[PDB]
Amino acid sequence: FLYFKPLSQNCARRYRKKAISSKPLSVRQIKGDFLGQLITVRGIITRVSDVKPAVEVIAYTCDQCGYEVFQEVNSRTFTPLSECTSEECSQNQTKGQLFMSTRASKFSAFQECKIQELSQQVPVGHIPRSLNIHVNGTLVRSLSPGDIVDVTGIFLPAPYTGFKALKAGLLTETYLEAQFVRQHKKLTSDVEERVMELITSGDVYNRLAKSIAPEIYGNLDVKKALLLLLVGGVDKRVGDGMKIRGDINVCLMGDPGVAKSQLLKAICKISPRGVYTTGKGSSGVGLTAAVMKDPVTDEMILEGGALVLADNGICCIDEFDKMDESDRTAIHEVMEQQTISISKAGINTTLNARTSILAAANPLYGRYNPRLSPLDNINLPAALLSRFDILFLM
Amino acid sequence: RIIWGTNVSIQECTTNFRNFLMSFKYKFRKILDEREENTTDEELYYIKQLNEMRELGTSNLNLDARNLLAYKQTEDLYHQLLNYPQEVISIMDQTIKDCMVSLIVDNNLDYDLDEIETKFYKVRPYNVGSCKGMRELNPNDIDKLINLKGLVLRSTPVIPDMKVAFFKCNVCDHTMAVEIDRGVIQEPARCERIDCNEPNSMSLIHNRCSFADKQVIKLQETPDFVPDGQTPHSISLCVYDELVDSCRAGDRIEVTGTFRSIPIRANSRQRVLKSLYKTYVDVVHVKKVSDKRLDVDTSTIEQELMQNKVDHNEVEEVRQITDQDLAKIREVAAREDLYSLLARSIAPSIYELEDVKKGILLQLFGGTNKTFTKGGRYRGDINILLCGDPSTSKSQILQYVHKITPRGVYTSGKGSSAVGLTAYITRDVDTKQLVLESGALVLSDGGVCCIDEFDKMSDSTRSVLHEVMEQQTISIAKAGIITTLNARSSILASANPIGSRYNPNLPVTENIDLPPPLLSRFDLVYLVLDKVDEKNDRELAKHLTNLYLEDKPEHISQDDVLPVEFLTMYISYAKEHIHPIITEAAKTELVRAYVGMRKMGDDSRSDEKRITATTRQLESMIRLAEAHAKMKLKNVVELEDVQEAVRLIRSAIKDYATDPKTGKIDKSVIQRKLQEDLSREIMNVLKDQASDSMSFNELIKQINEHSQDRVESSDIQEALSRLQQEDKVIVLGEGVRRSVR
Ligand SMILES: Nc1ncnc2c1ncn2[C@@H]1O[C@H](COP(=O)(O)OP(=O)(O)OP(O)(O)=S)[C@@H](O)[C@H]1O
Ligand SMILES: Nc1ncnc2c1ncn2[C@@H]1O[C@H](COP(=O)(O)OP(=O)(O)OP(O)(O)=S)[C@@H](O)[C@H]1O
Repeated sequence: FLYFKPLSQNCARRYRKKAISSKPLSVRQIKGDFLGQLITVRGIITRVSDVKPAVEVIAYTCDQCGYEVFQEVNSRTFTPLSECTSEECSQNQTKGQLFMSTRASKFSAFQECKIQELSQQVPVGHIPRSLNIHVNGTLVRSLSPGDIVDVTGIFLPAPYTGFKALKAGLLTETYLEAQFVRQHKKLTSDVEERVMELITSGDVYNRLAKSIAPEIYGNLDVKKALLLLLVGGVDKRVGDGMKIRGDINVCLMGDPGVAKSQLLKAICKISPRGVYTTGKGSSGVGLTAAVMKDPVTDEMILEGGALVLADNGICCIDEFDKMDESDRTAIHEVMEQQTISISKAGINTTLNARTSILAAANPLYGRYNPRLSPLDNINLPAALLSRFDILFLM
Repeated sequence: RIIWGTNVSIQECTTNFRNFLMSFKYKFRKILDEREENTTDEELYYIKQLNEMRELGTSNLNLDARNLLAYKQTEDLYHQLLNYPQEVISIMDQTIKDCMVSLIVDNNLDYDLDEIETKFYKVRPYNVGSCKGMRELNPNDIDKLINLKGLVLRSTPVIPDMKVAFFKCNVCDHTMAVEIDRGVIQEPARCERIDCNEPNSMSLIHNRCSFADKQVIKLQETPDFVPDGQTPHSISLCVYDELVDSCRAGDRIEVTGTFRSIPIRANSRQRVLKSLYKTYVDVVHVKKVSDKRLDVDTSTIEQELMQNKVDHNEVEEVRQITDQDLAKIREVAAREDLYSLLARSIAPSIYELEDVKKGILLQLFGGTNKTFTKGGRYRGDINILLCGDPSTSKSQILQYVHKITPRGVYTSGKGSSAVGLTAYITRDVDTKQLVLESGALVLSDGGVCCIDEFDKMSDSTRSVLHEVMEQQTISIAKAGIITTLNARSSILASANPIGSRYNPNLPVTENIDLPPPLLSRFDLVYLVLDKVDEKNDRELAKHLTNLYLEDKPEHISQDDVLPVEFLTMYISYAKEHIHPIITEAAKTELVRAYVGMRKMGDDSRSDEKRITATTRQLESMIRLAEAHAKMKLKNVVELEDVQEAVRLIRSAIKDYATDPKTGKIDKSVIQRKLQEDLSREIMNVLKDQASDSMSFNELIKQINEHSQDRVESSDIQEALSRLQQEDKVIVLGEGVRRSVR
């Protein structure tokens, strides 16, 4: 099974052409004329079914008229063809019926999935949109749900009416025929040239430490810690043993005057994939995950737990004090990063979330209790602080 | 004759296969296996099975494909099997019937040469090479011989299937019967033998017509490799007339069968089909339960196959054994630091807290199934809570174990419900039957489980434990159905003491939250307390910084070789080749150990605050000592093998008498007096023992054995060292000990 890989921008650099083929565009950007164009789109995979064998050349043996007839696989709706056209039994008043034979025919893997937007490509308005993909040929099983990936192929609606009524119209479903895949996050380009510019510009550490939150002045140290968080980027998958989360879990403490919610807006706007929420904004099951045992294929659907959305991003959290400690279990689960296991309602499986958690809390007594020691103001049981790495009471 | 569809010619295959069925011997198998030799000097195995079946009329011949493989000039067939089952099975049955005929024309009387030949013969080739579960199943192997494992979810009730029609006796009054030999059923237009009604409406009597059993068995494979995100998959199965009902719900069967692929219809009115075929597995053989309960049977002849299966246990269950592997095993068993070594060899990345590792190891080998005809269900395995100061490796030890075992099911607490913990039943209204679903505990049937935040678990939950942990059954009784699904499984829970650390001013069984019933339920409780040592602290810090030194760090601890992979096969050999029998001497020291445990626990104010030693302490001691003896490949429990069991149970409790809150901030005055009186007595002996020289061991047997339990004898070492400083005696070579002039 042959496929095509889109050219890099190197050729468009030297020879500008219809470069739209290799330009990664969102699914929102799919214009009515773009239907049929080899298009590379990026996002998040979801609901990828399991491998299903689909026939390609349907065979038909008669067992009486011998002639192995071969028909071509039409749109998914097809017909087992009728009495043979073989001449062995023909030219008489007799005709032996044919029937298929799986060995005689030929099959190939087939899979479906859907893609959603990066959440920094959707306006502050409408809902993100999905998009079907039919993975074909040997490219099967090379995919997974939740990976940043540039997928490329053709964009076609196939003709088929649901109710099979009289009026057909065109219910324009779609699919990106998987012609190539680029799973990013396992550049020597202009971006790296500007990176060299940056490394040469000096003070880059304290440079970013200043340019972070470039609307507010003061409390430089906490911005330093936020820099350390957003960079993160360490880990120790020790191999043949215990993994070690190389992510950061920094927490705050203070009063409205600190404007920490502004700092959070800042950071998880600055972080790609970043997400914001509040302590009471999402219930326990709301924030972790909600699974539905899909009855159609009786499979597992994950409905966007705040955390799983937060994978490979920083989760901003406010009002973490009022988060209903019965719900503190999920977060507490998060210290043990990239593993959220759920065993309820007939489903007992895990879903990993590579996440770093940023929290914003309040002293229980309002502003502060001078008469009382720290960690009284901070009601958090030490089994939570110990999961945090840095605490910044202000 | 070459086949138009397989190009696998018959005559050569049948010819080689014939003398294959006559040249077969146990030894071929042994040479490939490399195991130590007799099998009554390797009698002809196939004629053995064939005679036995002919006398028993089973007409079903189980077969391990690896046997046929291990014989010269048959590997051709061995692969064509994997590649052309639909016809190699046919030629196999042909050869089977034909060799039956040759055998009976050689063997005077059996079935009069005809009753045998009339009835068909089917073959049961199993263990053709364990495929890689579901997610590997390639649309390239649509017609091959797959092996699958995993429990079953639901079994459709027995479904009949037409095989021979019986058409209505017309007014012509001569009913006509005919088979089908395909999905088509032809009714002759004309009536019966005489054309009394040439135009005729022949009908069919769908009660006297024969039938065939077709049972559909859904299947949920084991979570051996399911990475994340997706629930383990499912592959519907069909079974045909002999293996039917060999697999009730809940069982943990294994299957070897051919893959298939069939289209579906959408409107079902027009003949038009749909692409993207659906797939199932036409089973051929079913390894029964992969268990050893043997309470009662389930089905017909199939149990004879089970008996033919269970006897070959050794190689088939180890799935790998060589006396170079077995030699390595016995060699490791010989090593002295074993119990220490293997401990760290579970989680090498884990630091000095070894006793936790020890208890975990003993959980892996858990117990032996003592099956009584009266009583029964004595929870053959154990269960280990562990608690302690936050950030003390507990959760990571759990990860580590769950990765170690080949059946683990990780699971969190407070993100799970009673249904998640113990499968939930459903009266399916489709066929009005009992389906079971997603028992986290049932997935762990055999092998360990893990549970975190065990405290944070809800009180509505943490109640199914109260049943499963001590009976390994779950008795569900809701609106539709009452039943008891047995889930044998050794739970292994983490914990967190209330608040966020100890309160050594608080009683211990209050510092732990769990009620005393459920607590005593736990076979063994650990208290992993965090210390301010500053002596281990820098050692731990180095023990982390070193793993950070490399990029791909391995062997984080001291560089002593330990078999990260070998130990798993070691475990899966130990738990299945040795069954410790508790010798008499063990009984005494076990009884006294229990008595001492309980009398110590006795108090008037021990009622509300302490943990009381109860019969489950004895259950713990026995089920745990026999596991220790299973380790080291010991066939029978010694006496000096329950002592460390007692030590482990005392890991939690060592330091309080009437009130809890151990405290115990670790040379005492009473230790002074002990050394002093020992010095007195030993000086008196050695001055009464005129032969002034005697070994330390001889001296011990002279004194420390005259009466009740022996002493440390390294305190004796300090005593004699004092007598060297004071110079009242002289060791005078290790062999003896003399006094001073
Ligand atoms: N260094 C600063 N620079 C600019 N504005 C600041 C600074 N410190 C405080 N503010 C202002 O303080 C205001 C208060 O912001 P809020 O979001 O209400 O505080 P906060 O983040 O909610 O703190 P919490 O969450 O209640 S403890 C913001 O609107 C900022 O404009
Ligand atoms: N002695 C030790 N050996 C190895 N790792 C250790 C040790 N002490 C602490 N750690 C590390 O410290 C972290 C503690 O993780 P865990 O103790 O498993 O989590 P946890 O203790 O369950 O947290 P809680 O509060 O008890 S739920 C992990 O990164 C461990 O690897």
